[PDB]
Amino acid sequence: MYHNSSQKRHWTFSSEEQLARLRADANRKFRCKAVANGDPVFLEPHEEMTLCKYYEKRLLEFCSVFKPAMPRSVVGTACMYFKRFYLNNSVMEYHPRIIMLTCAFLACKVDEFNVSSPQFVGNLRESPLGQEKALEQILEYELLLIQQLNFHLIVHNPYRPFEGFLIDLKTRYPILENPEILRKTADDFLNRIALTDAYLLYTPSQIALTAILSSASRAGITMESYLSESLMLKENRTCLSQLLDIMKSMRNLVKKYEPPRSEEVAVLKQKLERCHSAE
Amino acid sequence: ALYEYQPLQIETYGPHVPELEMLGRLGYLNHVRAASPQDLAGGYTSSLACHRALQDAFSGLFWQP
Amino acid sequence: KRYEKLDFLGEGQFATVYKARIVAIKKIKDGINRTALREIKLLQELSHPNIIGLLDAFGHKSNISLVFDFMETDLEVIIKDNSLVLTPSHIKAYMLMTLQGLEYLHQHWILHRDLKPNNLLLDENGVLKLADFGLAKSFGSPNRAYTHQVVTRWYRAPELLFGARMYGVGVDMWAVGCILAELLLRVPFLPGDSDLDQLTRIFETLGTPTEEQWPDMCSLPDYVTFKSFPGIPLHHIFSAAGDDLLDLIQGLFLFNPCARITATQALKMKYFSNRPGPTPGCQLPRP
Ligand SMILES: CC(C)c1cnn2c(NCc3ccccc3)cc(N[C@@H](CO)[C@H](O)CO)nc12
Repeated sequence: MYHNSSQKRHWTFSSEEQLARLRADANRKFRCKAVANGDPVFLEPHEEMTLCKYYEKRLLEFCSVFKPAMPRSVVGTACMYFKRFYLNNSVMEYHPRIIMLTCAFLACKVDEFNVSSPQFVGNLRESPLGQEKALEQILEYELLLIQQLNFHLIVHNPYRPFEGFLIDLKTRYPILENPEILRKTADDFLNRIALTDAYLLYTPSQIALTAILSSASRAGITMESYLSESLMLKENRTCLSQLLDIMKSMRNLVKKYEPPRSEEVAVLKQKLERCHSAE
Repeated sequence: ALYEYQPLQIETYGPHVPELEMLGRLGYLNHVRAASPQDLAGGYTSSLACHRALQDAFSGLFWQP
Repeated sequence: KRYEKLDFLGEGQFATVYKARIVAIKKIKDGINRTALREIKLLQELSHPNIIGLLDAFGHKSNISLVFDFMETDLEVIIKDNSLVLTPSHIKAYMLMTLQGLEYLHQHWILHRDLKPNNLLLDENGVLKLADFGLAKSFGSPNRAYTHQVVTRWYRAPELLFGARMYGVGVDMWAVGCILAELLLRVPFLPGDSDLDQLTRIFETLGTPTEEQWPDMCSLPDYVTFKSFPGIPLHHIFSAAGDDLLDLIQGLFLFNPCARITATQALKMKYFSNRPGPTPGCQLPRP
């Protein structure tokens, strides 16, 4: 359950500044390690973030065409693994190309989605020798990924809270006739929400409700009476204000999201490849 | 020293979830899929799925990091 | 690494358990074993005095070992110990700790699916903890399919033996009942030699259920009809069992899984709120 989960306890952070602090600390730690081992080679934390966003989208693409059809919970778990790993790890130490595949592999194991390793590597668009080497690398990195998650493998995704909210709307909010039409847009918002750092800053229930009410607002449907009446927030004024502020901040997070620019992505990918080959 | 039952006190940080056996009369079960006879035979009811979904929806909705 | 090896503790289908410094280490192209991952992922999200606590996990490449607190004994050693008297208070205390752990587990929508006396561990203070979550799984989702070859055969619920793919807390509750029976008789209650033999023993002891006590029994995939055994009345099986204990046993052994008492319902029964009270942990028998 989320309310006593490790995700709530250790992987929900106070602000974007805290996440930036962690990522900058990881970047500087790799810089110090590389200098001690024996500069323009290194990537800046914003370049690390651009590469991480690009490779998270690559992870989404890998999980989208994965055969057999990977459940959405597994995909969300894998993306959360990717975000958590690169919170405290540099892409220059561990390549995101292999780390994302290891995230998908571990998520498939953790979310009880049974796929054999040959079946997993068959989903890559490479020669079988490349698939064998990729499987080897994934096996090398699986325990490392598990350790870097602090052995917190259960990920609470917004999808089941979203379904529960839809049930509650269909039950206790008759004025929202046919809440199902709010699904797709909300789902779309969910996808966009997943691109940001929201999953590290907000509860799955808050994310699901924010998506639902953003979809409702986009539909010309005003339903904070759901919050005040059905959720009994008319009593605790501060609770309703805090929930509204949380949803506003999450919508702002979605607003100020810029996808990685492919022209910048090529330069950063070449820089990262030089980082890995040189070390 | 006799034993007295005490309900588990697990703070949810969210709205109250209706009781599992109350779900049918409040109309929640009209919006979840009905359990098949073989599902019922094993002890699985649509009330379980509905209760789990509602609990997930309400869990930590008011919690702030 | 940091742990030595002191004493071999056990050996199962997936792992071997030894002692170290006290803690217990469970050493387990497919990668890290899914049983160890399931145990880690479930025990990291659970915190209750009657559930085993995972303390560490380590390995190399695809190898993995889990670290738990050292548990002094298990319920199987207690039951098989001919020199220990299992007073009604001792049985009540064991059943109470088991049910409290199971209630906590079930509110978090996880089934143990391996309940048996040797998976119920006891420490030197007498606290019973459910252990061996290598087969435990989360329940409450229609789209998650399960396999019916779960739980040891002697403690397998009849709906499992009939091939129930989807099931709830009853599969644990039935095992609980079996454990209770094994507590009362000091021998395995229904020691079947096969799934057919297990079902035969269940129906010959408790009577063959009909549709009235199990409305959809004929819908389970591997459902096999049996001769209508009258069933030995429960007061003859357990001669020294009071009416409240008989009510608890009957509730745990109801053939209908839905009607079978949940952990919360079992804990609310008069048997637990009755004289004598459950034994405190400091006085529970130790072998
Ligand atoms: C591993 C950890 C939970 C763990 C921690 N203690 N423990 C014990 N101690 C009870 C005991 C038994 C014999 C002699 C001395 C003490 C048995 C056991 N058994 C394993 C198999 O060995 C079973 O699967 C249930 O865990 N697993 C564990």
